[PDB]
Amino acid sequence: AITARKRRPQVKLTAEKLLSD
Amino acid sequence: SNVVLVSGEGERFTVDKKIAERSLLLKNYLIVMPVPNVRSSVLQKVIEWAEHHRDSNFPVDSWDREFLKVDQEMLYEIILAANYLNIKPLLDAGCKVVAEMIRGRSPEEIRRTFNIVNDFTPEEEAAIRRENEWAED
Amino acid sequence: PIEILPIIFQRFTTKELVTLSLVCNKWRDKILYHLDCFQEFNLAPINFKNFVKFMDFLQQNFTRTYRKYILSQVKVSSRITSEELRITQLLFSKMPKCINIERLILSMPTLTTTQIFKLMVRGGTDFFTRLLELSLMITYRPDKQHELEILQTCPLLKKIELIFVNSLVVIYSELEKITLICDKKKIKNFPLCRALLRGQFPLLQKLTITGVTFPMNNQDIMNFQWLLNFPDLKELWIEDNDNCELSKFLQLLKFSNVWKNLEKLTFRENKLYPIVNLDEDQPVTNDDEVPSMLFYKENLQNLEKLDLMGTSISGSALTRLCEQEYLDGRKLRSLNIGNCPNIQFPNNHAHTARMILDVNAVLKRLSKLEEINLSHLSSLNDSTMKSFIINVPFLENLKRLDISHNFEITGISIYEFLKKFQMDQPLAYLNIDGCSQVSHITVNMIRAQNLVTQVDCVYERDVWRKFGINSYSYS
Amino acid sequence: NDDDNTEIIKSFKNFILEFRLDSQFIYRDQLRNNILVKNYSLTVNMEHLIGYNEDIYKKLSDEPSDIIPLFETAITQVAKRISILSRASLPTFQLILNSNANQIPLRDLDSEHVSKIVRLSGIIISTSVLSSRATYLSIMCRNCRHTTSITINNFNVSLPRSCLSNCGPDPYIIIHESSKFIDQQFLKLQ
Amino acid sequence: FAPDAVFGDRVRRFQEFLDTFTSYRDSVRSIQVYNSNNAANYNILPHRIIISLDDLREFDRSFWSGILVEPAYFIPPAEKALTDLADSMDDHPWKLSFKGSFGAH
Ligand SMILES: [Zn+2]
Repeated sequence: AITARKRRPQVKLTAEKLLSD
Repeated sequence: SNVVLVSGEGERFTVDKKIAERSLLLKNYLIVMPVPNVRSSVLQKVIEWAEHHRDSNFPVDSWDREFLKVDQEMLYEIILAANYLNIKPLLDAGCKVVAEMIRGRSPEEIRRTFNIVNDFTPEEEAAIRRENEWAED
Repeated sequence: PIEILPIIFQRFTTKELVTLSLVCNKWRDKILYHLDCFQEFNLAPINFKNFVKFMDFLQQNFTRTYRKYILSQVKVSSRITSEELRITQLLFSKMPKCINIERLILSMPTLTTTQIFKLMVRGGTDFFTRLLELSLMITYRPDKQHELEILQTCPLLKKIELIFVNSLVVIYSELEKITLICDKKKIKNFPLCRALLRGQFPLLQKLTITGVTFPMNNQDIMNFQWLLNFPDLKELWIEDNDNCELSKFLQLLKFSNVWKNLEKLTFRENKLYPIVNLDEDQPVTNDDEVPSMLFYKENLQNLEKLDLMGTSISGSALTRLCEQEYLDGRKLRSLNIGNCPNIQFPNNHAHTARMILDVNAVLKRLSKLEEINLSHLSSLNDSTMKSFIINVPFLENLKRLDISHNFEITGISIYEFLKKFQMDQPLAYLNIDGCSQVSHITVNMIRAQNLVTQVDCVYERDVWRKFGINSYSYS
Repeated sequence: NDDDNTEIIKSFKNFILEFRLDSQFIYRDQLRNNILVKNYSLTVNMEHLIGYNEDIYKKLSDEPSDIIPLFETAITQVAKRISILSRASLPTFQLILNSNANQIPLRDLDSEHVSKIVRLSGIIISTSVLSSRATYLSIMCRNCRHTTSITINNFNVSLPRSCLSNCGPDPYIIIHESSKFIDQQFLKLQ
Repeated sequence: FAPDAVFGDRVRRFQEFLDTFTSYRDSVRSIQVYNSNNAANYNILPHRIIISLDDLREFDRSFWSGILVEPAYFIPPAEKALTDLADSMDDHPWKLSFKGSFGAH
C-alpha cells in the first residue's frame, strides 16, 4: 500500500560465497 | 401515544412513547413504565437527551459532548446507568465522550483524571513497562 | 460492568490501549482480559526485540485454551534489513495456534517469495492456510515459481496483493481480488503469467496488474488470451506494463463476448505505440454467409468508469465508441483520457482528421458523467477549450475536473469556462496543479468570486501519479 | 511606533492646512496650484516650518531620512483633500526644501554631517542621463506565486531573502507591469 | 481587475474591429495567397499587419486608449483575434503593428 524509500545495501565476504565453486 | 416513567427513587416523568422506547428493554421488562435502576437526576438527563434526540434515528456528536460535560463522578454515574435496563442511544454517546476525554492522556494524567491512585507496585510497574515497548509510537 | 468495556476500548487503537494498561493495576486487568478487542496490530516498522516482546504478549495473554479469537489486520514491517528475516522466522514459528490472523500485510521487501513459502511450511503455525487476505511487498525470483504455491497453500485467500519491489536469482474459486504491482526497473518478466493463462479464477471481481513486462515469445499473452479466463470481472486496471498494447486489447474486445459486465476499465500503456483506431471493419467469411458479430457493445456497455490515460487512442476511435453506443453513455459516469497525444479538438487546423475528438458528439452521447480527467493533454490549448465552453449544456452533471499538468492552458480558458459553467451553483472541484499559464490573480479571483468550490493550484507539484490513489504503477 | 508616525504625518498635515501669513494660506495655495499644472511636488521654506512649530523642525533635522517620507505622505493626503471630492490617482508628492541655514563649504563636509540636512554650493561639472528607480514594486514568489509588494522611500530596501509563507532559497521576482518608477539623475558638484 | 476575465471581451471586440475595417482582412489574405503561390512553384512575406490607431479610435476609444496606455493587456488579445482571423482564412502567431497620431506618446 506504500511507495518505497531507499536504504543503502552492503556486501561482505559471506561463508556461502567463500564456499562457492 | 404517551407513557409515564417511574424512576428508581420514586418520582415520575411523562414522554412520547418512542422516547421511552429509546430504552430498548422496555417492551420485555414492562401508560406507566417502572424504571427501578435509574437515579432521579440521571433519569431527567436521560429524558431531556431523548427529547432533544426525538428527531434522531439510528442504524462524536457536538451536542452530546457539551451535554455530557459534567463532573467525572456524575458522568461515570451516567455511564453506569443505561445498562441494567438498556438505553443504547445515550450509552453509545457516553462511551464515545469518555474515549474523547481519554484520547491524549498519559497514565499519570488518567490517575488524576479518573481520581484513582497508582495502584501498582512500582518495580512491577517498571517490569510491565519493560514488556510494553512494542506498543510505543 | 463488563458489557460497556469493549465499547470504551474499540474507539482506541491497540497501541493506545496497550499503553492504557499502565494507568493502574485494576484497569490493567480490565484491558488485558478483553482479548477480542485488539483487532488490529499496525506494528510496522518494528525492531526484533520489540517484535519478540509483542509475540511474547501473544504467548502470555492471547494463548487461551479455547479457540476463540482472531485478528482482523496484522501489519508487519522490519525496521532493519537483517531483522526482517528474524521477525518473519519468529512469526511463523511462534504465533499461537489457537488464534487466527484474518488479514496479513507482511511488508518485508528483502524476503524472497521462496523464503516466505519455506518459512510458512516449516513454521507450521497453519493460520497461513486460513487467513482471508494477504499482502507481500517482497523480493521476486524467477526460478522457483513459489508465488503460485502461496495460493495453493492458502485456499481461504480472497484478496492477494503482490508488490514485487525487487528481483533476485486448476481452479482458484476463493480468489476475489488480485493486485500485482511490479517495479518496472527490476521485474523484467511477468510473474503470474503461466498461472494466469492456465488457471481460472471464476469469483475474481477485480484485477490490477502494473509494471510487468509481457514476454514477446508468447503472442497469446500479447493478445490478452489469458484475460478470457476471468468472467464477472467488475473492475480491470492495467498500467505501465511496457510490452502490452491497447491495439491487441481492442482485438479481444472485438472478437469475443469476453465479459457479461465490466463496471470499470483502466488501461494505461506507457510508450507511444502506433495510432490505434476503433476497428469497425466487419468482415464476412463469404458473401453467402453471416458476418462475425463484433462484441464491442456487449463487452463495453456496462462501464461506469473508463480510463485510457496515455493510451495513444485516436480521437475518432473515441467518437466511434460514442456513435456506435458501444459505451452506453448513461451507465458511464467518469472518464479519463489524459496524456493521449492522438486527441485533437475541432478548433485545431494542423492534423489528420481521424485524430479529432468531436466533443460535441461525445458529450451529447454520455451527458450525465460526473468526472472528467484531461490531465497532461497538451492538445487542450485555449482555442480548443472554446469547444468545452459552447458544450457546457451537454455536461451539466460534471462535478470533478482534472486538467492539471497542462503547460498551454491559460487562466483565460479557466475563467470563461467557469463563467459559462456558472450559467447552470459552482463547480465542485478543479485540479490545475503544475499548470504554468494559470495566472495567480485569475485563480485568486476564481476563489473570491467562488466560481469553484475547491480549486487546486500547486504550481510546484511536478507529478500527477499519487501512488495508490491515482496510479498503481510502483513508485 | 506607527501611531507616532501617524502623529508626525498629522502634524505635517496641520502645517500645510494651517500655516498662514498676511491672510494667505501659502502652502494650500502652492499645493493646489502645483496640482493644476500637474507637477506633484511642494516647495517648503524651512524658515516657515521653524516659525510654525520648531519641534517639527527639530524632528526633521534630527533624522531626515525617516521624517522626509512622512512629510511627503502628509502632502499627498492634503493634496487629495484639496483637489478630489472623496465620497462622490495621484502619485507620492516630492518634497522640495528652501533654506537659509549657514552653508558648509564642500571641502568641510565630513563624517559629522552624515545624514544631516546640509546646505552647500558649487559648480555642476557633469549631469548623467536619467535613470529609473522604483517607488512601488509588485513582487511575486517564483515557486508558489505568493504576491506581495515593497513601497520604497528613496532616502536609504532589497527583495526579501526567502518566501513570506519548501519554497526555494531566494525566490522573489519583480512584476514590471504593475511596479511604479521615478526618474533619478546623478550630478557632480565641484 | 484580473486581465484573463476580460480577455475574451477584448478578443471579440478586436474581431469586430477587424470585420468593421475589412481592408485588414484583405491584407491578411493577400499575405497568405502570396506565400502560398511562392510555395506552389520553386521571398516569403511576414505574418504582420500595420493597423491604424485612427481606425481603432473611431471604432472603440476605450479599446484604443487601452492599447496606448495598457498594451501589455490589450495587444495579446488583439493579436490573438488577428491570429484567429488568419486561421479562419483558408489553409503560427500573427503580429500587430501601429501607425498614426500617437499624440503625447
Ligand atoms: Zn513562495
